[PDB]
Amino acid sequence: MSRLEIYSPEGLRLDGRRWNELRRFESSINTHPHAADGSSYMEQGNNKIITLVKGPKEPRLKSQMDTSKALLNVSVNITKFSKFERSKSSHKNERRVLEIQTSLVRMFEKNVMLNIYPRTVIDIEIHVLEQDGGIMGSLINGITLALIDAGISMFDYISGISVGLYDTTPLLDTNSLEENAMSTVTLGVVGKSEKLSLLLVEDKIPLDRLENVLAIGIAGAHRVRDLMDEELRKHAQKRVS
Amino acid sequence: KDIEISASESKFILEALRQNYRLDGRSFDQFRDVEITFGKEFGDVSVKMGNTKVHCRISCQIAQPYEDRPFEGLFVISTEISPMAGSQFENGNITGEDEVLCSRIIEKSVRRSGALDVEGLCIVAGSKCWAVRADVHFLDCDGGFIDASCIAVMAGLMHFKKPDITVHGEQIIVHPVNEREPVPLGILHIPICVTFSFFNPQDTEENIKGETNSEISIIDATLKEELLRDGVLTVTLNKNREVVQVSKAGGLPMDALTLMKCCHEAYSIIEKITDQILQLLKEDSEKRNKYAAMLTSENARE
Amino acid sequence: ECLPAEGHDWKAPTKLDDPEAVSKDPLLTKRKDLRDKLICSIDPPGCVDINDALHAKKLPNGNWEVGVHIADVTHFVKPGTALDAEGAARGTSVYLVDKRIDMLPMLLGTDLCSLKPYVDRFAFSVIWELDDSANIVNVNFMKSVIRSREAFSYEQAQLRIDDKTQNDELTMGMRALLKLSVKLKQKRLEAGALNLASPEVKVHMDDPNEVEIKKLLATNSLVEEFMLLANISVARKIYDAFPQTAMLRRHAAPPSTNFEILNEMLNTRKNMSISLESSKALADSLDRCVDPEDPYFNTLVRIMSTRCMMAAQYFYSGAYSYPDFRHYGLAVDIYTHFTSPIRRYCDVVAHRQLAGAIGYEPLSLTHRDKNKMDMICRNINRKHRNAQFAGRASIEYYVGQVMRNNESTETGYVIKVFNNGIVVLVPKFGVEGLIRLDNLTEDPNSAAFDEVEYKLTFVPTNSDKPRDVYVFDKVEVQVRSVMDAELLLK
Amino acid sequence: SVQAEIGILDHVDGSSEFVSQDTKVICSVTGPIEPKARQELPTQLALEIIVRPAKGVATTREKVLEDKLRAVLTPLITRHCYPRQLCQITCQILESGEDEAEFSLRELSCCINAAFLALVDAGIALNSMCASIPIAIIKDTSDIIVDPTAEQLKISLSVHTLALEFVNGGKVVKNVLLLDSNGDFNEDQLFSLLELGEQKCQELVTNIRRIIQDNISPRLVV
RNA sequence: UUUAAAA
Repeated sequence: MSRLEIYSPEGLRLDGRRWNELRRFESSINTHPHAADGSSYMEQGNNKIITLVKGPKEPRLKSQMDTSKALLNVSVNITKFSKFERSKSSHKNERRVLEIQTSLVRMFEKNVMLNIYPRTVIDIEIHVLEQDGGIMGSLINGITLALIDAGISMFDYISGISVGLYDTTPLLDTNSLEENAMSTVTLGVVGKSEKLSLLLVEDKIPLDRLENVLAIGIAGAHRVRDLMDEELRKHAQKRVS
Repeated sequence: KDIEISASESKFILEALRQNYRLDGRSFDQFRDVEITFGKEFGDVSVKMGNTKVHCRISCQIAQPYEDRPFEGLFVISTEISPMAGSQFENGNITGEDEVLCSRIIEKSVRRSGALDVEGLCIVAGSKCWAVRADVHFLDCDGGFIDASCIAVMAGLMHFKKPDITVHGEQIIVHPVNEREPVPLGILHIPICVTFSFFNPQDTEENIKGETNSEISIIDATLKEELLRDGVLTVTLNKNREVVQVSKAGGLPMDALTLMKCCHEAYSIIEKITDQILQLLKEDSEKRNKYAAMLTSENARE
Repeated sequence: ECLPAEGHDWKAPTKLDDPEAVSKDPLLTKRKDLRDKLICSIDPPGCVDINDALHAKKLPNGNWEVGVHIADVTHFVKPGTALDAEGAARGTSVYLVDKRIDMLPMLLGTDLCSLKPYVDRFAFSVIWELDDSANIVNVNFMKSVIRSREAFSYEQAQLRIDDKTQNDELTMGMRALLKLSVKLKQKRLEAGALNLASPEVKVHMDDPNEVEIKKLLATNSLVEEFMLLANISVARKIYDAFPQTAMLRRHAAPPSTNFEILNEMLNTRKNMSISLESSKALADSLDRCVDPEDPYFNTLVRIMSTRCMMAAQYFYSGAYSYPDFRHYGLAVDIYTHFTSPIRRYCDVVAHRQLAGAIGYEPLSLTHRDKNKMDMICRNINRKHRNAQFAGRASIEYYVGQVMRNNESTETGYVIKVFNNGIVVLVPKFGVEGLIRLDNLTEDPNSAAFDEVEYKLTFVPTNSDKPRDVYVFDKVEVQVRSVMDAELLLK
Repeated sequence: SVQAEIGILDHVDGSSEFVSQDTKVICSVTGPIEPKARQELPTQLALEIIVRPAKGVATTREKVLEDKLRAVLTPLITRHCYPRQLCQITCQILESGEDEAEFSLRELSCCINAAFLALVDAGIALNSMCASIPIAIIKDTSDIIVDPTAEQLKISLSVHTLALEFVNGGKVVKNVLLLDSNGDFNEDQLFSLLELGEQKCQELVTNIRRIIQDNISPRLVV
């Protein structure tokens, strides 16, 4: 937009929220019962992510097959119309995207019980229809809710939260305008614990401030877990009855 | 086409770690001694820490700036691993997860974190700028790939000198290297990478919902310690107490207290490696400028 | 590689007729052995670049043997070498306050070329033969070897001349150089020369300490007159042998436009006028523009009239006629620079041309080309103004550091008035200061500016009586540290 | 005078580093090892030659550099005694020592020597020995000079990279392995440099033999 | 587009 106030002395951010408030969280389960065994339409703020889980099934070729566990594939596709300005580049084979795809596989191959499904492959297909800051964390929450829909055994929830540091004030769930004005940290908390399966810091942060940012980060991630959990309670109860 | 590890060797190294023993004889928090070998031309740096040997080559050229940032210069880097450092690296596989994660970590440490003065690399806004390229050559692999490569690039940029340019309104004349002395690049901070390897003597189940943290963390693992590694962490700090970048994805889910402890342990390491590069660059400058005391023009009076 | 291989161990040959010395320097035979002359040096304290060296010896016919000796820089800086081109682009040494950009490496400007005492040094000597009235009888130029007996400073040479128990041949030679300088200066003032003042002030370090005004001594005019006489004598000689490409310096006459606004301020507020019919009339008029109450006011007119003076210029004789060689400030038909080759590059070219006139070494073709000489003169002229503006800014910076780090009250004179600002010149610090109207009064809306009387009426801060401030007013200024370094008015 | 070190890498069968003037090339040899499907040869040994420049990626300039180096090492190795096997020979040029865009003769001369040295340390069957030198002619005197510097190439009319093969104590020349030339020359100057290049490579293998003996002998029975 | 002198 223009030159906005990031965090006014009145504690209000550019979009109206406060320092410890999250964007609206509206998740959806089983949105593609005809295209994949797992489905999750993640709508965290303006972000709109479609996550599909095709598997566990036989691999298309017997070349790559682990006879003691499963193969976890993640396909993150950022559409050209993800932002306001239509992307001119290719995005698919981008080096920044391959880092995200790999970071997601490592994150879940330790949490997903690949041993229960030997000699199989689990394909995860992601399509980002719109992004607005904190896209990494929303990618996390989408995969979690999409595997559960597919009936894949997991040890716990994996929550994705994004935290920014503006001067001396942490900010939960940073949007695009906030990421372009401060440092950003995306966390990957496991359940109600403090175990971090992901820790990405891509901008300079003072060491004396990182610990407090992590504490407020994992605290908001637990809040993200409950919103996903309450979505599964409502989906399971209305489905049985 | 991959390294075969015997069950006997795998069990021995894990139990040795449970007794505070490493095959090479270091400690759990001892970084390998780093050695910097400067080549002939500027930007030719060879880094040797342990048996891992890496070589970096710095270059630059005139290129068009980005349309969204016309006041900044470009920074290119590509780390293609050849079978020279080991026959397990298939040549031509530029999309390898190790090569991908290495470039993205150094690119965040140098370019995104503001180590290289990109604004000083601007000649004319939105038309002409410097595109500094960092070619990293992996010579001998023994763990600590992104640790040594980050030391090589940072030692290379501080040792490299760009050609001099005089702006006459809209024209740009690149002065030959023999005509004018090249100008060194501007470096704001010195990002130094320190990796952490994690092991669990238990299992995955006792680690997800287990309060008792029995993890074993070692600083700068070797190749054999890396192949038996469970979780991996990479932090990057500078002497200004600032966290340049952090990359931890997968492996053992660790807690916040141990990750904060890794940074404070890594700061004492990067603080010493920083002063070594500043000292070894000072000694290499006096090697080339032996009679530099007589050629000084700006001299004090009385 | 262009420097001598001996480095700091370079020594002048004790025997100029030595067969081994003349094998490395065949031009040594064309060099005089003036090492028997009692030569001394008088330079400011803390000097490193010793360019000049004077001596005096009474001749048996009632005259004096006065001779200045200049550092033979051209024996080391040869044309066409990388050492020459590196000094030609610098033009002159820039003298700041803490640092000092040198035109030549310190091997030459400090040790080998500098006329250091007690050591044999190469020099380009100019020997005269003055009478009791300081009249030149015959002049001779030659490259020689000298050994400086001493190296006094201005404050040290003054004590040795004023002392009466030190009566030796070297001290008595300094006595003659004092009585001959005042006779050379008197005949110049009668010929139309100018005597302008300048706030020459310096500071001390440990880190700015304090601002101290520099004092003049009788020995300052001693060296000054013989440096002028040397430059004049060498000017006529290099022009007599190279009238097409002689390195000279001129000074055009100040137009009536420059002294227009200055005379209007002196006539409408002080009823004084500076004569412009001749250079002598300008000097004689400044001596009468003195205020009875303020003795410094006479020097203030000399400072403000210095800005009205035209800028001197380096040039080659092949671009002008002889009546255009006039130097307005010195009132001499021709002039050049020769007595400072370590500092200015103009003296480097003058030394090469003077050596060719005597027959020491043939002048290089780079100093016989009008095109090459023209481009050299435009560079050493641009490098001359840059050096002066840099020296004034370095003094202004370190003085400005004393303003914020040392709060005090000093007296200053105004030199210009505006509708919303007053410029004040302080003799204690030797720098000008602007006092804006917002930082001078509380209500700037109730002010009036009279352009015919050069006054600005306002209501001072913490005062209900409006004050009328004119030009050339002796006021007391203050300094504050109001920052979120500011001068006010008392 | 050139410098050379053998056995510098720990994860390859054979390593070497050839330094001449300003050009520095590190080579790595690993074999015999299991080849791939498209690489295995039914009767003889397969070669995987890969050279890399100091700056930038491996463009088509280094592709012809691999094909010429391949023709030098292929007849030098007894390939028939390693059936269905592979040997990786990677050459990494640390410093070019010339102009990469205008010249490429000094790097070929150092890659040949560095590869032969690494083939000796790895213990591969070699029928003979090898030596390569760069040769150019200054347009001023029009005479033949070996190992010309970087400034001597820009004034050269034609460049040459002669690779020879020596037997019987590094004296008898069995065959001329490679003689790559580009520029302006005639038949009179061809044998004028070929005769001069044969005696400059003879003292090279004599210098190579001394180097590869000061390092292999201490590792054996000593 | 600040004279002269030693720096």
